[PDB]
Amino acid sequence: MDRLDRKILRILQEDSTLAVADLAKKVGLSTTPCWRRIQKMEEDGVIRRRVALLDPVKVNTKVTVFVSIRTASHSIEWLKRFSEVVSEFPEVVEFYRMSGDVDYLLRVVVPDIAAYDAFYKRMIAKIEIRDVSSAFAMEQIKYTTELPLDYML
Amino acid sequence: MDRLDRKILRILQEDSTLAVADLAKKVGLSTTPCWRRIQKMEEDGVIRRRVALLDPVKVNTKVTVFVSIRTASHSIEWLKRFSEVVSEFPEVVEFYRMSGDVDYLLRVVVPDIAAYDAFYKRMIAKIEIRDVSSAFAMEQIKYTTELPLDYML
Amino acid sequence: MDRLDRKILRILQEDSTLAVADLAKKVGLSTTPCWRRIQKMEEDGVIRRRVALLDPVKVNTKVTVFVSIRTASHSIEWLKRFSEVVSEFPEVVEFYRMSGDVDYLLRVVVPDIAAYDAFYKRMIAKIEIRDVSSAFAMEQIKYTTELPLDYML
Amino acid sequence: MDRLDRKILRILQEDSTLAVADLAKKVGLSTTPCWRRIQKMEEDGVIRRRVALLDPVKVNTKVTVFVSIRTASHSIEWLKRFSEVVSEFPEVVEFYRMSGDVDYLLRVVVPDIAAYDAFYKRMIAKIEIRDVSSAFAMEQIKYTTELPLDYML
Amino acid sequence: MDRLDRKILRILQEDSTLAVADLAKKVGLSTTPCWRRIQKMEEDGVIRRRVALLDPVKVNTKVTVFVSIRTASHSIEWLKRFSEVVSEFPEVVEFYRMSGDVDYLLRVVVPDIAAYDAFYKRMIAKIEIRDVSSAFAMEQIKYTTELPLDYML
Amino acid sequence: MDRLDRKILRILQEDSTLAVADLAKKVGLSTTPCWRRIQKMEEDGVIRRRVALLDPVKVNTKVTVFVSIRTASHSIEWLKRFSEVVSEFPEVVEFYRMSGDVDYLLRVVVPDIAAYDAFYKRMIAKIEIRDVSSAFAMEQIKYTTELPLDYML
Amino acid sequence: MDRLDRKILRILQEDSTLAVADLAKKVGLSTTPCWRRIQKMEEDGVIRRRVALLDPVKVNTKVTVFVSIRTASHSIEWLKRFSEVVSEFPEVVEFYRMSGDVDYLLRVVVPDIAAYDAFYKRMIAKIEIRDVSSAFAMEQIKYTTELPLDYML
Amino acid sequence: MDRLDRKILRILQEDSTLAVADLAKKVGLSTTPCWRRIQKMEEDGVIRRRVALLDPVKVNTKVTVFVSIRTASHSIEWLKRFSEVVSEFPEVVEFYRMSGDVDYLLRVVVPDIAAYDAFYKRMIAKIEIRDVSSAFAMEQIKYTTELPLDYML
Ligand SMILES: [Ca+2]
Ligand SMILES: [Ca+2]
Ligand SMILES: [Ca+2]
Ligand SMILES: [Ca+2]
Ligand SMILES: [Ca+2]
Ligand SMILES: [Ca+2]
Ligand SMILES: [Ca+2]
Ligand SMILES: [Ca+2]
Ligand SMILES: [Cl-]
Ligand SMILES: [Cl-]
Ligand SMILES: [Cl-]
Ligand SMILES: [Cl-]
Ligand SMILES: [Cl-]
Ligand SMILES: [Cl-]
Ligand SMILES: [Cl-]
Ligand SMILES: [Cl-]
Ligand SMILES: [Cl-]
Ligand SMILES: [Cl-]
Ligand SMILES: [Cl-]
Ligand SMILES: [Cl-]
Ligand SMILES: [Cl-]
Ligand SMILES: [Cl-]
Ligand SMILES: [Cl-]
Ligand SMILES: [Cl-]
Ligand SMILES: [Cl-]
Ligand SMILES: [Cl-]
Ligand SMILES: [Cl-]
Ligand SMILES: [Cl-]
Ligand SMILES: [Cl-]
Ligand SMILES: [Cl-]
Ligand SMILES: [Cl-]
Ligand SMILES: [Cl-]
Ligand SMILES: [Cl-]
Ligand SMILES: [Cl-]
Ligand SMILES: [Cl-]
Ligand SMILES: [Cl-]
Ligand SMILES: [Cl-]
Ligand SMILES: [Cl-]
Ligand SMILES: [Cl-]
Ligand SMILES: [Cl-]
Repeated sequence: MDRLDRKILRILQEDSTLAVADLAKKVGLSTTPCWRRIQKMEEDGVIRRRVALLDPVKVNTKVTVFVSIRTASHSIEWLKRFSEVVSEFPEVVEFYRMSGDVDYLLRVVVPDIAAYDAFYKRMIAKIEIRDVSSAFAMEQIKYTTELPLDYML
Repeated sequence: MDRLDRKILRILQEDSTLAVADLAKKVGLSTTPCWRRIQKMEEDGVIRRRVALLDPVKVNTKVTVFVSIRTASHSIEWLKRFSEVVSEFPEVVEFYRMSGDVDYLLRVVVPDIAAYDAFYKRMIAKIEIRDVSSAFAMEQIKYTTELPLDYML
Repeated sequence: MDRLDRKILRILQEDSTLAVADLAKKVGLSTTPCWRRIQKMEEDGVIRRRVALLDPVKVNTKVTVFVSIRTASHSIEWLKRFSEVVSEFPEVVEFYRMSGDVDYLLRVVVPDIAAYDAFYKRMIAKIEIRDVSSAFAMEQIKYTTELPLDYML
Repeated sequence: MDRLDRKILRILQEDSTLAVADLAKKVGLSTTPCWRRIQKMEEDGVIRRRVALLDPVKVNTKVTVFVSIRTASHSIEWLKRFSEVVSEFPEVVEFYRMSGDVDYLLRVVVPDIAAYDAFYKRMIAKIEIRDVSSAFAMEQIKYTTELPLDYML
Repeated sequence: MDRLDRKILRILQEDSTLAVADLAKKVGLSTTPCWRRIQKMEEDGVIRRRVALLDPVKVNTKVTVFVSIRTASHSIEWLKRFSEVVSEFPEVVEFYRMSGDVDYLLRVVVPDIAAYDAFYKRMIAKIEIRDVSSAFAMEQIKYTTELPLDYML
Repeated sequence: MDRLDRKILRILQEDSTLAVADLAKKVGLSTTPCWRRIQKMEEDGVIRRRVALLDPVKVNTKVTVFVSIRTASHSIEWLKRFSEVVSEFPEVVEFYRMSGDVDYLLRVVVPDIAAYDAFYKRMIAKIEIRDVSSAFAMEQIKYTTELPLDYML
Repeated sequence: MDRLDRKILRILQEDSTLAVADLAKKVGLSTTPCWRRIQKMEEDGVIRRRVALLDPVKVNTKVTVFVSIRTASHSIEWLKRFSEVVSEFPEVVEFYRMSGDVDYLLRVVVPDIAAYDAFYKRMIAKIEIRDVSSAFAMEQIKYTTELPLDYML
Repeated sequence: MDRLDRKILRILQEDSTLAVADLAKKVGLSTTPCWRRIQKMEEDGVIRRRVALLDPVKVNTKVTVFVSIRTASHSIEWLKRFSEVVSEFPEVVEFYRMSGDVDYLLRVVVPDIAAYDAFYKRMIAKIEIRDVSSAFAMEQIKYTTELPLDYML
């Protein structure tokens, strides 16, 4: 909405644990107006939720695999059911319908190659797909849930 | 650590706003032991942080671009500086060193093609790269920050 | 036909608004012979039509997408109907049957990625196609309707 | 601007030869208001120009080649000069800076393969380019200079 | 067979018009032994035939197209009939069953792109093929019917 | 030139061994006019030469390899010298400057993979080339030196 | 198991012909404890077998071909039978289910291209496969059956 | 050499542990002639060595990676040193100079993705390579050191 909302969101995306009175002080605001701004943004759905982010090394999901899918020609309903069943897998953490050479791109997290192999077998039992090409990440250099706020309007 | 820690984490990854006494009740625990478990997991870094997640449509970052990079042969220090300068861009929300045909995979968020074009010009002024191939997402079907907890050990 | 016809066409391809008497003077001709040359070229179909060209930024069609299609094996009649239904789309501004890896190449104009996504859904409801690979233009550096006239014979 | 402007433009893109009084009647308007609308659209640059379109078979430019270019890493000024020198070629009728695997896409028109070969030699004397991949069209199924007007706003 | 046979063949592959007595002198042989060597090589089929070679520019077949074919899975009999019907086309001057990404490679000669287009339509009416990718030669730098004779044994 | 010349050429491309009097009878001509037609076609270079064609299995050159080359950017003189040195190799029986993904296509004949390996080492000592991709033929289904004569004009 | 087991295995992987008393001396052990360690490793299956390794040049299997296979979508049982029938071929010396663009990778040994061609025909009679791409090795630079022992644990 | 040598080798490739007297009985031979045949084959190098084969799961090298390398143009000596330094790595168990799109193919064994990542860093410190594309095996379906003996001659 305005520049003060942006200052609030910039901190909230980094850390939602601050007492609302300490966030207020960090953004140059009294407590009530700060709280009221946050409430409006929650109601409007700008802030969609607040979550704990876990360490993938510590919950044993340290490998990222990017799975590239090509589909055959299919009805709007088949695509709706294909994307519902891929979405149910807890290991599929991101799922995109792409343009370009590939139809869908998934990001999958698992502890190791063998865990990936067994995930893939469960996936492929439930769907049918012309071509799957999996690519394993060697390192996660950056992963953030912070959006760029320079474009807000 | 144990199965009760998993029940706690499963809720925390979905919603970190609950009062600790209400989370306790949802996991079958008294309040203090629940709190003490959460504290241990924070100290140990299993829980790395708690954050607000924003709606990309509402902060004007609705387009996702997957940028595939190939590099020339370079020193361990060049790769260290290349990955530091790509990491600074607020639009680069995910950044992986890959195995396979592509050296690096970025996920970039922007409002539109023109915003992507201008991001790309800023990136390429700061780095040098044999080949960049960008692919635009048509739809984000799933995006979650919840890790699968079935592998915890 | 001859070199004076070429001088006439070179101007007409740039600007068809000139009074025929001013075009005559610009090509070194009296008015009637100039007019008579233009008439012959219209009758013969060398000049096929005269049109207004609009600014794509101002009519909200600023994104160009090049859509690469591969088809299955099909009858001469299926190809005739496939190309008739793709041709009806007002967004398909150019459409070629190609040689090489790709069977067909389309140029599509739309305001944005979302408009492209919805165009693609309408297209794909009406046709069936093994593989579509879309590539978005970052910039239109040159677009002219002027043909090279150095080869005329 | 409004729906009557759209009706005017829809005809103008098809045929700019009509007397303004006959266009008026076709769009449900008196002559002066029709003329005044057209003038505004010219002044504003919505209508950028009016041109004769020629028959490529009759001016001996019947072959279309789509030329895909990849460049090395280069300064913003090199790209500015590269695109100025490619733009000067009368055979390069369309020229795009692309996203995806290819850096630039050209559409080139010539009478035959040999004319293409000689064009290519002239181009490559003047520029330096990692990779050029040319693809010849077998047929031009549709070519229009009419933009879709459904998106106007 | 021996080194004198090789000297004979080296000339015969270049020019079969010489009187047998002049070939004899050029290879250091009397006429009868030279003739008798040539006869043996014809009978044994080392020399398979003698032919006129024509100038492709002068018989209006100046364009070479290399056609890469991929087939579906098929019976040994389907492949036998597919290769018999492709072989009948007078424009298919060379035809290979390949290893690697492509199943078959053809060399086709025609006067121009349009002649190629019409050849392709006739071919594809008679066969069914997953993928055809045609590539046009810009120049024939070397074409010889002379085999290397350094390996003879 | 005319249809009788075509009848003559159709036989000559198959077999140049016939006495001119027997060819005459096969084409419906007296001997002298037949001879005179053949002479004209030789003088004009329509018939470029007459050669013995040998059996590749019998001269120990039974393997065909198609070698795909990509070059860097180079002067018109470098390309002239590159193509002169590749042309000298007796194993390079066909050599084309291509359009498309590949810059040059060679057809190479050798007895076996090891002979190919040693040819490749000699070639690469003498030239420098970004990318060579070799593909081995499994079978030569058709190889003819007969051009299609349906296009003659 | 421990570092002395590693010293034993490092020699055994190189040469299993030594009398157990000479191996003992080479690893710093008395004979019985050395023997007892070897027995334990056989019983546990760390040592799976001892074999003669033959020279491929001397048994006429000097060509290596890497065969890349893509399959259609198939049941867990079809994949089980496909992999059983490919496994029976004595020429298929290594066989992997891959991730990435290719579904399976085989290493095949034969004397020559023709032997490969005939192997391929036998394979393809028994299985059905969307795409096979074969690549021939020019040289075997290293081939060892020794595993790296630095990771043992 | 002969069919009895083949019977001996067929067993030796499977199991070299048999007492020579028991192998003799299995091949239909008295002991001395069997021994003498084996000695000849060792002296001639048909049998190159006898080795223990270990279980990759039990020595913690359970992941196979196929590493595809492309090199720049280089001297015969650079290629000699490149292949010597890649050969020294104990994890590179197979190493081939290839024909086709890829210059070299390696088979690498490691316990996991992280071990592969660290191997790759050591390799790339010691060599310079245009392009490396790694592909991870999901399963080793067959791995044998037995050559096909049907081609022996
Ligand atoms: Ca796959
Ligand atoms: Ca690009
Ligand atoms: Ca697509
Ligand atoms: Ca090219
Ligand atoms: Ca095609
Ligand atoms: Ca190569
Ligand atoms: Ca193949
Ligand atoms: Ca790589
Ligand atoms: Cl949400
Ligand atoms: Cl919330
Ligand atoms: Cl697409
Ligand atoms: Cl929170
Ligand atoms: Cl963190
Ligand atoms: Cl926290
Ligand atoms: Cl890699
Ligand atoms: Cl957009
Ligand atoms: Cl006009
Ligand atoms: Cl028209
Ligand atoms: Cl007109
Ligand atoms: Cl084609
Ligand atoms: Cl303009
Ligand atoms: Cl105008
Ligand atoms: Cl890009
Ligand atoms: Cl042409
Ligand atoms: Cl023959
Ligand atoms: Cl003959
Ligand atoms: Cl193959
Ligand atoms: Cl002759
Ligand atoms: Cl000649
Ligand atoms: Cl001649
Ligand atoms: Cl090209
Ligand atoms: Cl071979
Ligand atoms: Cl075993
Ligand atoms: Cl054993
Ligand atoms: Cl995969
Ligand atoms: Cl042994
Ligand atoms: Cl050895
Ligand atoms: Cl031995
Ligand atoms: Cl190669
Ligand atoms: Cl792993």
